[PDB]
Amino acid sequence: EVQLVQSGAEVKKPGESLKISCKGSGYTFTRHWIGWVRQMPGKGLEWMGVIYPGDSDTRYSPSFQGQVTVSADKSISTAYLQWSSLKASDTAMYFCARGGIAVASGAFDIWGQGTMVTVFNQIKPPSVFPLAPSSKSTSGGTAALGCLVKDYFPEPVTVSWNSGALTSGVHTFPAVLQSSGLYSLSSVVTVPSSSLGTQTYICNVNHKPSNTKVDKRVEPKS
Amino acid sequence: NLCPFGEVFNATRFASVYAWNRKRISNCVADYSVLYNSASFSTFKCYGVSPTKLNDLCFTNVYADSFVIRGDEVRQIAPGQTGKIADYNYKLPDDFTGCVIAWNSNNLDSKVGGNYNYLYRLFRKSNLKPFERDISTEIYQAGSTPCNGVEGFNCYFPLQSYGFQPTNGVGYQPYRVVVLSFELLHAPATVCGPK
Amino acid sequence: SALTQPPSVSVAPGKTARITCGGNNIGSKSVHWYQQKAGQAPVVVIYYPSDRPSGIPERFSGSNSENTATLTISGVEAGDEADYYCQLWDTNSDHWVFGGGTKLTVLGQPKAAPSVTLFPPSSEELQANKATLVCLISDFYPGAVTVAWKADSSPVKAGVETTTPSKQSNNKYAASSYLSLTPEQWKSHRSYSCQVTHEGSTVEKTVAPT
Ligand SMILES: *[C@@H]1O[C@H](CO)[C@@H](O[C@@H]2O[C@H](CO)[C@@H](O)[C@H](O)[C@H]2NC(C)=O)[C@H](O)[C@H]1NC(C)=O
Repeated sequence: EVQLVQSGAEVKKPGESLKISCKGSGYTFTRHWIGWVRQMPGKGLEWMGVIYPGDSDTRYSPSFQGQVTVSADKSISTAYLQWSSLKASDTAMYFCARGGIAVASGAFDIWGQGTMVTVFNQIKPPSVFPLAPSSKSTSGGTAALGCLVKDYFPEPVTVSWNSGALTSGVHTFPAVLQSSGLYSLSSVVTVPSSSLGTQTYICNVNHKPSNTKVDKRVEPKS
Repeated sequence: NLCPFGEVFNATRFASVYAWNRKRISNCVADYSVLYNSASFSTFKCYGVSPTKLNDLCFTNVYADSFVIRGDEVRQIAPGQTGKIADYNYKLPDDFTGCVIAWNSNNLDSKVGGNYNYLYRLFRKSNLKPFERDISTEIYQAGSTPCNGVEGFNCYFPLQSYGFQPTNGVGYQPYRVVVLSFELLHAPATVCGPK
Repeated sequence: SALTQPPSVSVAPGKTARITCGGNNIGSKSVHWYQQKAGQAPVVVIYYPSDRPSGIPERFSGSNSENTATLTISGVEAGDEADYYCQLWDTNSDHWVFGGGTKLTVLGQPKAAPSVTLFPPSSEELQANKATLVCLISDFYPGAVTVAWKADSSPVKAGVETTTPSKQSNNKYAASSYLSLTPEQWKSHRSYSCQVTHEGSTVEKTVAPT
């Protein structure tokens, strides 16, 4: 049974250090490569570096050389990945993979779970703004109200409409994780345009981590 | 449940050393003493084990690697050796535990006009790590000028043919070589001698 | 060296799917193919030539041309829906190189074009010296779209943040794209446009500063 078992998930602040371990079992640890691959949330795989535990030979990608360190301890069959100063852009999954031999020479035949590394700067309450439905929305048609919830940390943020009284036509989109490390989503409700001017639309946005809740009025202007 | 050693040793065609063939052996019993007892092999050298001790020992796995090389290149199939075969085609680890067997195969692998089916790697930017195998055919860049798939000045095809002729000397004979690797892995022992 | 894969590919069950990986002399280099199902670690499905790892069905195969490496899955099953990656060895620099990835979706339900709603910045946000354009895309399948933002009629690259498509409760997919920009450039252009491309068909929505 060939296996690569990686350390648990980590949550660190920017500028801090980090060292993840990755232990191999079921094979001769010193007779294979050990590489590190990065996967940003929802993005593709990126090779970072590789170490041969037999003679501690290291190869680095140009995009990662100097920003991260790869090492190994063959006495306990473990490989290490190390950051000296973390950035918000380092939030990602990190797989360690064994480098095959024979027909598998150029490939990575065995993989671990991956280690989730989250760089969290501060618990930030969200900024809530209205998304006006339209101009000349006129009777007899549908209109899309919304509110945009920007720059909050962490997940989740919960949105209801009219304190839960409005359920038909509501859709809360999954949030985007901006390169700044903060989240942003939007919530949209489809209502009869006739009710724009008679019925008021109240969006309720709750941030559990920041003890924050905002009630935003959505109302056409001009 | 005898180990299929006749499948590898008595196989009709071997592979080129750059693309050597690997066979995994497990879940069988093998009389290794019978292999040496036949005296048809010119080279039979073992590292980490004595030939008689094979029948008295068990291992997690066995690996049989087969290829064809030149006679004077058989000395390269050994730990810590150098040369184009050991560095570019087939490398053995410094702590290798196993055996190397080599025998003359002139009557089969040599043809009049030259046997151009057996190849080897002549150029490579870096040495192979142990038990690795490189079968890429990318044009080698011997100079500063990038080749970009164009063979020419300081840009050579990475593989060269052996060209075995029955009239060749003992140094440039085709020798068929098998390497037996023995693996102990903190797992059940699947290959055992008659013990 | 740049390895290029189509972002997505969709096939019907029982037919054959071909995923292509592009580059310069890839047909002469060692290329492998990995499969990664959602939530799992990658798994090797093809080594170089067409050697298969132990346990991989014979319907997976690899082929090559001077400028191309192709992974072929014949008789596609539902369980083959996953992200597929081509990987290069690059013996020149000893650099393992990674493709962009391709989401292979096996059509189980019918196809659905996306519905797009485009929201201009709120007046309160402009008063606060920020501006955000919200492109909300819903009710599409397969779950793979590409979003292009146009300031006026010229393409815009900076300020674009697009989410990964995710499954809705009705088993279709949704996504959003946010264009962040200062109020000055927002007022300085005649219009802004959001292009959503899905299965070769495009939907464009336009908003104006007025
Ligand atoms: C390859 O074939 C040869 C010949 O068929 C095998 O050698 C024979 O071995 C048996 C006993 O195993 C002897 O009785 C014969 O006298 C041998 N013949 C010759 C010509 O030596 C050889 O063992 C086979 N190789 C393997 C690995 O089994």
